[PDB]
Amino acid sequence: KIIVKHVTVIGGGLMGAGIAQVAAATGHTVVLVDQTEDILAKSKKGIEESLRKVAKKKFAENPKAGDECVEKTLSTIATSTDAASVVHSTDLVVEAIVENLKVKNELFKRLDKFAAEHTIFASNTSSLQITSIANATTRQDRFAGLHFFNPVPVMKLVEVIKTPMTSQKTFESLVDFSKALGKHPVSCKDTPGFIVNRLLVPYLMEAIRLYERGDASKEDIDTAMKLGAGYPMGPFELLDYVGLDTTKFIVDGWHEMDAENPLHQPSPSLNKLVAENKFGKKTGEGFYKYK
Amino acid sequence: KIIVKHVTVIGGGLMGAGIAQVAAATGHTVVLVDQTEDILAKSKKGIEESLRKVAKKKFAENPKAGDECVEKTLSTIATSTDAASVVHSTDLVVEAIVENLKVKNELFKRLDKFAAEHTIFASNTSSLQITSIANATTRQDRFAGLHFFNPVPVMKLVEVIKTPMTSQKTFESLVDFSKALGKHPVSCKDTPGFIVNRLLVPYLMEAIRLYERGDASKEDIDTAMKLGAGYPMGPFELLDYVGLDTTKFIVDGWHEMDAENPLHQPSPSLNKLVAENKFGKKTGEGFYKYKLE
Ligand SMILES: NC(=O)C1=CN([C@@H]2O[C@H](COP(=O)(O)OP(=O)(O)OC[C@H]3O[C@@H](n4cnc5c(N)ncnc54)[C@H](O)[C@@H]3O)[C@@H](O)[C@H]2O)C=CC1
Ligand SMILES: NC(=O)C1=CN([C@@H]2O[C@H](COP(=O)(O)OP(=O)(O)OC[C@H]3O[C@@H](n4cnc5c(N)ncnc54)[C@H](O)[C@@H]3O)[C@@H](O)[C@H]2O)C=CC1
Repeated sequence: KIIVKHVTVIGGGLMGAGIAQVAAATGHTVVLVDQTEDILAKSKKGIEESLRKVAKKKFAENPKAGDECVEKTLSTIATSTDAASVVHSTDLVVEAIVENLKVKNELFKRLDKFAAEHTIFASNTSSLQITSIANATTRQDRFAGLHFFNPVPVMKLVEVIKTPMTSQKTFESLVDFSKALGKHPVSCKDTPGFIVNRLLVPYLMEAIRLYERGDASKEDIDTAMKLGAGYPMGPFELLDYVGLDTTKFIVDGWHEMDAENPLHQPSPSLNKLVAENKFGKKTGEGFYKYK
Repeated sequence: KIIVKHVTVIGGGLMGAGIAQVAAATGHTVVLVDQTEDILAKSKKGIEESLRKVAKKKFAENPKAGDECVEKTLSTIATSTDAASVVHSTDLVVEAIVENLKVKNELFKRLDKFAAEHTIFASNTSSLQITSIANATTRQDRFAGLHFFNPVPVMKLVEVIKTPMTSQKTFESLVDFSKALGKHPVSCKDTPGFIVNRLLVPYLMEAIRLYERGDASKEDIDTAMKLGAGYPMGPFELLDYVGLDTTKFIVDGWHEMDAENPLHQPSPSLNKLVAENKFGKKTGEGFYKYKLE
């Protein structure tokens, strides 16, 4: 097997930046790739701010060390706008770009030609068949899914998705990498939603339908699941937290893929909110109003 | 508005005993009912041990204070083998007996004749229609669902279920009663599973199906839902904790009422474990094996 040490993270967004941060914090050499220097500048600025917010609490008694820890970590992250020039000798590519299949395949189709031989390709996609991306390359045995959770530097869970073509050597290498990141890896096949979303999303939809049906108020439903099932957030609070458009996107995906299943049936309420651009906390309004 | 002060709890099992315990601990006069004096003696004993357990943890700094507390609560809990003998002067009847429609209807049909005019009737049932049970009486305006969660003394939620016939006054009085118990009441129509089970159970079934399908292990699924969704228990640990039989029962009912619905298709693994009489922590084994206490 291979020991991941040099990591190429493509996409410096919410997830990408988090992945690059944890990898660098855990002693991996990292190259963050995005489209423009400005995007990268902002992504790396965000990483630094996050690292400092932590350090100020952990190195309160010794601020010098705190600053070093931060510097050392940032210096271990490099940036580039050209993935091709970076993967020649990288051990792992973790892609977290726009959730679009075409764009993704083109990206990997191209990288497969420049990446080293031992290089492993992994996607952090939520609503896309890992296999539907692996096939865009001739490296399916070194291709898998590595699904993280927001906020990456906080959430310890990582889903290691193995396709029917993924090597066992590749799998274990990702399992070892996950642990080196200080994460707790779980295994799942390349099935829609993998584990978490597959069981969480349809339940969130069910909560909306119960409400749309007029069986109870959103407030009581949230209170019920928090006090009755011990959940951290009620379904509607959580829905606004993960983004209503983000959810709709995943459900429609499963609806088209299987318009017969009652769990993926569209929701008038959900659609309306998204329509009128009310996506949740990231807009100040979803099922509830914030800020 | 008549404020519930005297409560008759019918059924001294897991749920009724807890309801009785909480009502008694919050200043309500209580009468616990069950088939025999032994069952009752044992139920009340389980309530004492539960009280003494919390006492030795709340009154560590003064064991005597704890003793007084426990004794006071325990004393406000009378016991009777026939509820008909005390409902003529009770404000609320909370039933928590075997989950069987006919047995429940028979019970309430008879009590309807002894209960004071103002007395409210409430069932803690998880799978039966409150309306079905209410129509066993001629007191539907004073009939409703009052659904608790195990362990009752700990779970703060209570679902107040209103049938199309339940009166606003009956509803409000149960809402006030819930708060008086120190619980947080939520409202729901008389629909299958009300709020919690309707959203929880189908999810547990999906968990089993994902596993049976072989997409992931039970262990990984539990880890994933705990770390990924922040749940206190993975679905399989929760299934064993609430009872596999208890779960299968609720689902067969929904499947029965709508056999074409995919959400209620039975689970081979679930039926098998239940068939092997492996009901979870109850029997020392469910999806996981537990250390026989
Ligand atoms: N939003 C979430 O909480 C989670 C999302 N995901 C998945 O992670 C991926 C990342 O989504 P987010 O970080 O939230 O989105 P984001 O939009 O915040 O970040 C994506 C980044 O990708 C860049 N990008 C787009 N196309 C590119 C290309 N061809 N080459 C290089 N960079 C490109 C964008 O400039 C942007 O900075 C998606 O595949 C999504 O399904 C996975 C788990 C959780
Ligand atoms: N077990 C659970 O977690 C939950 C159960 N429930 C519901 O609450 C009810 C209570 O169930 P559990 O406490 O679990 O069962 P249980 O079997 O532990 O207790 C039921 C008690 O009812 C008594 N009983 C049966 N027929 C009777 C009659 N005619 N008169 C008086 N007592 C009679 C039994 O002797 C027994 O002590 C059921 O309807 C159930 O669906 C509701 C919420 C949660």
